[PDB]
Amino acid sequence: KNKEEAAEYAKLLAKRMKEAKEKRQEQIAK
Amino acid sequence: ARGPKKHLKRVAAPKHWMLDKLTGVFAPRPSTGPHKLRECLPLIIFLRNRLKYALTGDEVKKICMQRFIKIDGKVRTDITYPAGFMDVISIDKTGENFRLIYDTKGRFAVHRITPEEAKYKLCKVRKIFVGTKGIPHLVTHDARTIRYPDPLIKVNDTIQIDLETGKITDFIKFDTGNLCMVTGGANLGRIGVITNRERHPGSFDVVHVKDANGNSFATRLSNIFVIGKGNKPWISLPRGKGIRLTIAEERDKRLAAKQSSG
Amino acid sequence: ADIQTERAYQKQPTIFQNKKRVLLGETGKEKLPRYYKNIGLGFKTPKEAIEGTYIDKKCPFTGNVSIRGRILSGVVTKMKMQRTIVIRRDYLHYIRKYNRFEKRHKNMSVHLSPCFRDVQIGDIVTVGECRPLSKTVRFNVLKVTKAAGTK
Amino acid sequence: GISRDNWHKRRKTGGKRKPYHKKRKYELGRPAANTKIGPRRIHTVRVRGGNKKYRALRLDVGNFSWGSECCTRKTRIIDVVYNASNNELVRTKTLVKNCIVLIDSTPYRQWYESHYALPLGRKKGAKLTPEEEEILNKKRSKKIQKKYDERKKNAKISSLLEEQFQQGKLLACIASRPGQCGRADGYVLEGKELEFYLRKIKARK
Amino acid sequence: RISGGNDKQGFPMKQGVLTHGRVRLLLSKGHSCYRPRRTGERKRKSVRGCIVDANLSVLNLVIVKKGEKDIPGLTDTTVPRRLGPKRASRIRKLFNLSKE
RNA sequence: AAACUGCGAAUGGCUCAUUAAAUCAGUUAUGGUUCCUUUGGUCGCUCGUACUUGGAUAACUGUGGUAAUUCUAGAGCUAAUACAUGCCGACGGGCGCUGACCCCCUUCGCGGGGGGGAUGCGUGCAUUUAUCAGUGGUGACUCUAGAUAACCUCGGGCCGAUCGCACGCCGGCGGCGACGACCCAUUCGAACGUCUGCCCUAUCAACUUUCGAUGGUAGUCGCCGUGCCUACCAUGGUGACCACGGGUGACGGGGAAUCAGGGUUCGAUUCCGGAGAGGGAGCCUGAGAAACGGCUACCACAUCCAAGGAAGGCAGCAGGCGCGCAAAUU
Repeated sequence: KNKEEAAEYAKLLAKRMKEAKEKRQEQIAK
Repeated sequence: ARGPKKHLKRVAAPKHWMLDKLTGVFAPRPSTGPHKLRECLPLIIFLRNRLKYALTGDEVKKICMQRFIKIDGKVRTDITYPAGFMDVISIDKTGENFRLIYDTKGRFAVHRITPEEAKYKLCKVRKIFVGTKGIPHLVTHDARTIRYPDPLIKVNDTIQIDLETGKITDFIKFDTGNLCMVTGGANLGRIGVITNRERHPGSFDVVHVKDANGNSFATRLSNIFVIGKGNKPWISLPRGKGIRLTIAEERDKRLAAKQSSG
Repeated sequence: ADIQTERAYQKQPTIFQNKKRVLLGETGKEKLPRYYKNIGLGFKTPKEAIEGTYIDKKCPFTGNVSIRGRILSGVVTKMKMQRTIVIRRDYLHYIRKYNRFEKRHKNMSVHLSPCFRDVQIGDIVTVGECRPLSKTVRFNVLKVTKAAGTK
Repeated sequence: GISRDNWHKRRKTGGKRKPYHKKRKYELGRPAANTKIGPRRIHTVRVRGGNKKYRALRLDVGNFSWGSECCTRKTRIIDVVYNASNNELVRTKTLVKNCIVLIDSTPYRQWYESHYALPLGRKKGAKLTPEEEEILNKKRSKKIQKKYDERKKNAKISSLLEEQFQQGKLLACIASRPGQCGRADGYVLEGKELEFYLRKIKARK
Repeated sequence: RISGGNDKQGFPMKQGVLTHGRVRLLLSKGHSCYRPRRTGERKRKSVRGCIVDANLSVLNLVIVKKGEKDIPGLTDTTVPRRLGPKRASRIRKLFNLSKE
């Protein structure tokens, strides 16, 4: 259970960190 | 007192239980559980007093020990178990499912739901923290500890929980324009859309909510439960649909009914 | 030393003063980094606390106390005992048989930090509630405003 | 018995109160553990909520940190010197928190000599031992001796610390409450705090 | 060996009491001559000391070693042990069994 | 049946003696504490006989003592989710320091740079001390999470030698529960503090501070914040806006009677909070008691006795005596 739940948040953490960097990189120039 | 108390007097019981004066001296003291003593409906007052499946408190025990009642998917044989807001009660013998939802008068309603709707519930978010080895942890209004949630979920939000697995399937954030119900205070049982939230640091916030008919009221931020996104609720609603009628309107609506009869 | 007038060495617990860095650091200057916090309810930290050298643990900005509870205001009455002052609060109490009022007062002891210098006994002080600091002290000075005879 | 109530005192105005209830159990106090110097003796005390405390009655060793070097080791406490609270606690040799005590230095002298590859604490009498010289002058490879040589640039200690290493005992402050957790841990004195504490020891004599 | 006794007033002897008289002691759980009724209860009781004197009504005796003659009422009729061991390891120890 | 083990007996019931910013009521805070149980999380995260470990002791049998008690002694057995001890396995490793030896690039070379590495020492969560950098959150942390050097109490810290029901799949694997577990959160609270509020009295005007009174520094003790206590310092703190002292046929509120409007008087009494168990005091057990249908003393009463001793606590339900103008069924 631990290694299946830890490996699914790591995939869902990557998406939420990636979508939160476009919001910053786009805003700096604009 | 030298320790904790184990009794409850009938006049000291929560008024929305609707207990009469002359049945006894005592009232069921709720067991310790996920919901507070003054904000819960024990199983005995629901099986005996509301549904009238039992006539005495001894008959409630006979129904319970046959393992017929499931509270959110688990069999509870305690007859003073503190069920509360948004819980799902399932009686498989008669094929009935109920959800504990306040009505406009501030009392828990007998709200029957479909077997499909009984597979999930909506839970407010009370606490978020980080535990050992950096694992995020939630704590809800149902005393549910759910780890590894989405990082977009914050305090005062609402999540949807699948009762079979206990995992989050979706969530709604707290923002203006979202539907909500009041779960305490003087507007208890009312449904409306959030319009404003005034912040008082070091004290309690205040949220303004407007009904569908145009009536506006305000509550403390701790008494707000986000139901749906926008105007559309995520759960089925009771008969009154959250609109509080005035006493004159209620009188006219009652008098019009008996004229229809004939 | 002025800073070291007590029997026990006075320091800010958060601050470590013995970082052996280089001989040049010894040659350059000996000024300790200072711990100051932002006691925040819209209040601002005085610059005499960020640039001072006093050691007192019951100060809000540079000590181990938390400000929560009630925010009150009063007039300084006495400055006699070490590092704490006595202020006066005046109010009107309503007697409803006569539909009238009467003047009443309360004397309240508060802690005064060294960051609030040049304060005389005539002026308005804002106080914030904290944990019990002594037998009869529960409040702490958060802002000082000069009296009517302001220079 | 010993109570820690607030209603046996006087009011702020100076008026005598009258108690309305008797002594309760959430108000009790216990006799002090005057932790002395000796082989370890610890007694467990059952406390509110069912938990436990450790009354240390004798202590001999403790965990102490050389903060500048970041070197924490077990060390045998030797003697009790100036106390900031009471100067009576030094004649009876009582260990409490924030007390000035003497500790051995050899665990620190070994780490310094094994890390910087320099002799510290050696007297000027040419004391050489084959084990010590194998610690000090053992031949390393090119890269290891390079990494040791680039390290000797900042391997310097103050003049007050190195004098203490001549007599084999350092001055330390116990930062733990030995009568509540049963152990005496702390830090070695340095810098201006050591300068301050070396004055008031001499001012008592 | 002197294994116990009672004095003339029915009071029993205690091993640790180095006295020939009767002393009052505060007894608790795990003490001889006492049996608490509540958890944590202690009671002060009269108990005689272990030194034998002439103020005793009965004296208990246990024969450590067998001599030559046989008492007509002792050693003659041997009572079989009413119960055997329950624990399997104890059964093995008694009957010199093995792992198989 | 009995007995060992676990849990409860700290709730309920009674009464109103004490108590005058005390209790209590509305309002706040714990970022200053503890918490049996319920609910949820966690429970191969640690690199170091197990196909079952050890000794007893009840019930029972037998011999007894005392005038007397829910008094107990000796002897012969026998169990554990009582009391103790103690592994295997996931276990192959991973990650930090130490690091003899080996390889590559460059310079003519010394040299410089980049790698591989045998051999050893540590490692998880709770405990204690010190240092470092800046996942998530607050109005604000000396918060949570992280890193490093160590520590880790024998009166000792967690890491399951426990029990039931259905029986099976390919000698191995197993499905439902029950009982226990350090910790985190939750529920029931409790405990300390914040602001305002109480009757009569000056024929009570100054009070507190030697014997802590107000504050500072460091510590002891305490579940913790604090003169709670100690040592060393300073001389403070309250008062006609009534302090200090005295009285009260004074438990405090929700409330009751009267009533044009204002007002006056009552509230021992079934709901909420407090206090007590003849008067003081001190404790054991336990998550919780300074418990009294628990224990230990002293003071006042009082019970049985073979005179050696033993046993007491109706302001619980009935009931009796006494007191009274004044109050019901063993």
